[PDB]
Amino acid sequence: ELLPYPHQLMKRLLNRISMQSQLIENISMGFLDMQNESKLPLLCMETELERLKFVIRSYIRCR
Amino acid sequence: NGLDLMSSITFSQQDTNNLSHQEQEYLKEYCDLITDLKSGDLVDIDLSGSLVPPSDVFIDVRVLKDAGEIQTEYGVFNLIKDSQFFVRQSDVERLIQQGYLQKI
Amino acid sequence: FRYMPFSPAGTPFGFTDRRYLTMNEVGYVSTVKNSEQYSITVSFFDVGRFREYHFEDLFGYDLCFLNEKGTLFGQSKTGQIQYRPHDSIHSNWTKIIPLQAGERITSVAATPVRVIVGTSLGYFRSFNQFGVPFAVEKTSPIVALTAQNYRVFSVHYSQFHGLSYSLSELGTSSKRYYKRECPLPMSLPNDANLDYYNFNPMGIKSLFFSSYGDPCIFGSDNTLLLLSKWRSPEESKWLPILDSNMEIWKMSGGKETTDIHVWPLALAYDTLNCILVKGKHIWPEFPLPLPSEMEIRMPVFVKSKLLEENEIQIPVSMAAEEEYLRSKVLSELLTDTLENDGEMYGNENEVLAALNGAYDKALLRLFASACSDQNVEKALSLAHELKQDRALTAAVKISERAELPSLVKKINNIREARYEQQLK
Amino acid sequence: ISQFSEAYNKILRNSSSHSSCQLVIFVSCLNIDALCATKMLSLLFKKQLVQSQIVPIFGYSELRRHYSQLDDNINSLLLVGFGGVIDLEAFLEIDPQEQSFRRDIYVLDAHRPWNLDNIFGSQIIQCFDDGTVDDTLGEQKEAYYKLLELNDLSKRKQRKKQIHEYEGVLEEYYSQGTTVVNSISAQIYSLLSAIGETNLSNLWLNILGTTSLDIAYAQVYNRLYPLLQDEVKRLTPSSRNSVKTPDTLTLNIQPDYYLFLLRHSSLYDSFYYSNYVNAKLSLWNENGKKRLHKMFARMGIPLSTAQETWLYMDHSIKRELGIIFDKNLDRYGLQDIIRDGFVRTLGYRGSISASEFVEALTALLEVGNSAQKLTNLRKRWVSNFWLSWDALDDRKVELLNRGIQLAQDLQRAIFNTGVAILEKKLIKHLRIYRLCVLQDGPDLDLYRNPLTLLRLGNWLIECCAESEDKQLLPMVLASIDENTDTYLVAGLTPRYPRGTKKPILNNFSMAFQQITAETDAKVRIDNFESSIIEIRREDLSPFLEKLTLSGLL
Amino acid sequence: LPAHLQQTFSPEEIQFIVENEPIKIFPRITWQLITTDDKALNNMVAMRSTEVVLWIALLLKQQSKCSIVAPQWLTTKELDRKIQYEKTHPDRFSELPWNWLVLARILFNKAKDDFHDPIHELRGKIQDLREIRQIKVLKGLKYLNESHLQLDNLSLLEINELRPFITEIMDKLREIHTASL
Repeated sequence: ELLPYPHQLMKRLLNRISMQSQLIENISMGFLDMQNESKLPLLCMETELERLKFVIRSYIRCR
Repeated sequence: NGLDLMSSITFSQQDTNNLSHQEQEYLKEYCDLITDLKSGDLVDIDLSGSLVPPSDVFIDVRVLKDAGEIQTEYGVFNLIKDSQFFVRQSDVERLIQQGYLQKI
Repeated sequence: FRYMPFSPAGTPFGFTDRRYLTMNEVGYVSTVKNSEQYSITVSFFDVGRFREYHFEDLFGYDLCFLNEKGTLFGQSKTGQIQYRPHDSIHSNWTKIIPLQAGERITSVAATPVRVIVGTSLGYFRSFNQFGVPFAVEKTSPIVALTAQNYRVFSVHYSQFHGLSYSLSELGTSSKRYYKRECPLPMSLPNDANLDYYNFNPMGIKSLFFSSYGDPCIFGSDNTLLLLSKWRSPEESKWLPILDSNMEIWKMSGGKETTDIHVWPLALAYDTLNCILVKGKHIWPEFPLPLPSEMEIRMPVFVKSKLLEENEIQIPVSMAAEEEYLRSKVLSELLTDTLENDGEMYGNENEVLAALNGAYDKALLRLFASACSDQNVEKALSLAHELKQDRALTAAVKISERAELPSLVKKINNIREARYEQQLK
Repeated sequence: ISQFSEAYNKILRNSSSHSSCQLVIFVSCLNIDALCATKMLSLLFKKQLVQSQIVPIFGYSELRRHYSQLDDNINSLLLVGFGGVIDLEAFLEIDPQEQSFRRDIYVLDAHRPWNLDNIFGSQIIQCFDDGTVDDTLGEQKEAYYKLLELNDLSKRKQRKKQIHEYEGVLEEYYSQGTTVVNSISAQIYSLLSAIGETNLSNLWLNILGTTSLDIAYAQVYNRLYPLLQDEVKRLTPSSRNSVKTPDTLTLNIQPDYYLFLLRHSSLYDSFYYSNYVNAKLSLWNENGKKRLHKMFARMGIPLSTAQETWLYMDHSIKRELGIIFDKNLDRYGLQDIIRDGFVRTLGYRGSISASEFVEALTALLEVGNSAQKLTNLRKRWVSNFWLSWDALDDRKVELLNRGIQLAQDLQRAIFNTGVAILEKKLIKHLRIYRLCVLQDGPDLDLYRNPLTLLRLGNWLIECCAESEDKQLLPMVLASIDENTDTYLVAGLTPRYPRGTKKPILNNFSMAFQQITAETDAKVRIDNFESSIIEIRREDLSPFLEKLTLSGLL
Repeated sequence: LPAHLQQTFSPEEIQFIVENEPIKIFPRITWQLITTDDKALNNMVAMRSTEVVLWIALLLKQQSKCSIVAPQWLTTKELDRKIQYEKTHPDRFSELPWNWLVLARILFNKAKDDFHDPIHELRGKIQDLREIRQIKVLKGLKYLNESHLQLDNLSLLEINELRPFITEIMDKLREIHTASL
């Protein structure tokens, strides 16, 4: 049977998934303008948000 | 539910596409309702596909049976006929379900 | 005595046609023999930092040393040397070292600003990074070399007296000597084992410098020796902070095999890097072994007492004595390093705070055992070794629980004496 | 001028972003060595983590419709062996735009005639000039160098003749036949060794491409007999056998034969291509179909233990041929059989050498599938190319044998008609060459794709590989399957019976410029390799009349 | 609306909950990681352990600038003592690493050519232990009571494999027991 939707924590991180998407939004663009080096810190940040974004994608569909 | 020219639910079972044409208004009332569920989310989360979890970040993909220029967003990939790619992960999800790229 | 060519962390040929020329924290250099020449292949652990390369050996070099800027090669028979930098900006240079009748080059060394070449007759020829000679010195015959930055550390061994070591610094003004041929306490040795003894007459497996400025040596006796306080000759002594036999015995369960040796690679502030070699030979061959890390342990145990109390396990009470000896040596060296050289990584204060807390905590376990056996006098001497002021407060509570009111007042006299000295 | 480590780091920083900064490489499918060079370059770009785009192009006229129409911010174009002869900068206009230019291609041309503009006067064409040719026409330091800038009535008159003196040395040059002097396997593998990446798969890969040129030339890989030897010893994985390891891909050496694909199978269909070897001696059918029956049916060839006898205890018989042909050595002296060769294994799954391995790649590239038919013919060869490129994994096993069983009928197909055109006796030595026109036979469909045609010539150049102590000239064939008489006519090379002293490359491409320059009356050079052109039916007869008098050798 | 695999997990996400556990590495390289669960370090020092999450280290191995240490029970001299405590105990399984089967399969793709002689030994010493578990599971389900079971030490994988049938047999027999009264 259905369980109570814990809305309080969800919106608390739903702000967070907006923020780091905007954090990488500028800092890539700052890396393009400084390009006339390290390709580590971009790729990890790109995959980490969407994996958490993947989890709630299933989580609301089963509702 | 809308990934590439949604309202073309044509070229699809014409002998029963008049059958479910009485059900199309039922069908499109899912489709209209599924649009506002895509927009009524306060942030942009995909609800169109991508159900299998991702594993890696670099995937070799080949193409066939397709032509033209598509993918105006996220950088144009310039799809020529029968020519493979080697790209990142999140881009091809809207094209594999579209059915243009073929093999992972 | 026969003067054999020595190399840092080198392995002999054995029954094969390939061996390791040198081995360090940067990587390893090996050679492969073919039909008409030799082939030098250089592989690294950090593939992402430097570019792996290889070349054919037409001259037949048998000596090699590796540092963070280049690779130096040397021929013991013809005296021809060659330095190859990893960058394409610097050009290669070749020069022939003059050698007399019966003279063979035994050990080489390289730094980015100076080149050190040692021979069997004791000729000390030093070059710069371009090949220009500076001075020619006549000293004792050098059999082993190691260097980090400026320092030159040579092990000397003559025909009659032998077994000595020197320590120097190649400064901008003049060459300064800190030690002038002091005796080495390394133990000499009294088929894999037979063939290794001929190629390596002194049994020196490997030698390198630590990351905190102290010279380390690893002889045939498998005891890690640490030279502490090398800047002052009044308090310079060797410290055996690690014993091989004790570490293998405790981790395995309480047994002791023969085919599992410990080859040293590097020491970077917490553990000794090693390669687990399993087999009959004491030297590794070609598979790619994974690097392991062994926790540092003081060799203080009994053998009959461990069998009666039973991977072999050590109890609480017995481990408090070993923890006290390990923490006392490490805290003294870390304190003198920061007050003279400063920080190197930026996190030395958190390591020092955690080490000093575990030092006072381990002493309280021995302090509690002395109160249980009614030895009030032994408990008095243990209270003076505490450093932190909060440890003295905890000693009062252990004394009151053990019903010793006279021991309580003795702790307070130590507290009043330290406060008076602090205000002077 | 291009040091090998430098271009790699230079092309690294130019496109290493996580966007559409896409560098794209081009490759022909009409050559086997063209493939294997590219495959090893791709995988290191994977582990150097860069985005890419690979497109094959089969036709030289197709290059405009694949590049010059679809470009947005491609700064780094890459290409494998296309423009050693025709200048692409005249073929494709690129105006100078933004000295430190905005888009720079490289080139990996493997051919002998070069183009002076492409090395000297380089501004977008950064060619691979390192220690390849140190004598890049070393007399050129005053010919074009005075052609660039070009009482004076007697002084300039001499100066025009010096230009005319420079004109002749640019006239005899740019008038040579072509080959490949050094394989593209040789260059990039040497480049990676300057970087220093140790994988035996690379060492398995680079030797494949140079093995492909064993049937086109001789002394090119005869220089590489040391460079095969040192690397397999310097990259020694093991001194012991260290047996029963399913992995680790051990590398060895074992002798092997011109009689081919034996370790895969068929000492049965060896009987045909043993007679190929006797076609190298003095016959094609007659004496051999007696003569083979001293050396072969000595053992009846079984059904079950022939999985074991011509797999395993043929080592008693390879020894026996080894102790047969040692006494056929001072007496027969025919040294087309014993060869050093190279082999590999997989731990299990049989021993597979590289001699037969290039054979499967050729046939599997062939089969395995107005102006409306050529489009649906050109879409085939790109597609069936693609299923050969992924043949270099372990993941293809039960498709690997598919080409194998395909190969041992295609030769049985090609020999079925070669014996016909001999017995028809339609080879005519007119004066210079010999001409043969396969007007019509059976099974004409397997002659559209040109990779079979060089093999048919490779069988046909060896029927005339007897003594022939005058007129060592190869042939020109003719065949037609499709409408309007397309006629993919081609030329061959003369051959040596293992005695190249004379400089025999080709004379036809010099004449191929001539006939194409005359009237433009439906002649085509749209196919890539210059050794193949097309002709019309009413033009092949005035073709030869222009050729029997124009003696340009 | 999946409508395909709803009552259980598919086998592609059971690895997804285990990849988010940390292990130890041997680093090599020198801002860096701001990944909301990061612990980015400074210029990192080799020859030392660090609890690092798994999935970033696999990505760190494709660019090949680090190395992995195996966990402490992944030697052949350790697994043998597991096979004796079970062969004397047919009642249940004794001692379990709890995620062992999915842990090895990730560890056999450029995480195997690092360790000291594990080929022709380790796959020997694992695939035996898979069936010995599942031989034990066949005797257990024959002993099925009503509404009370004893599974003490099971991997997550068999739990994803016993699952979609063990429900509806005992559920369908739950009807005939309960609807009888």
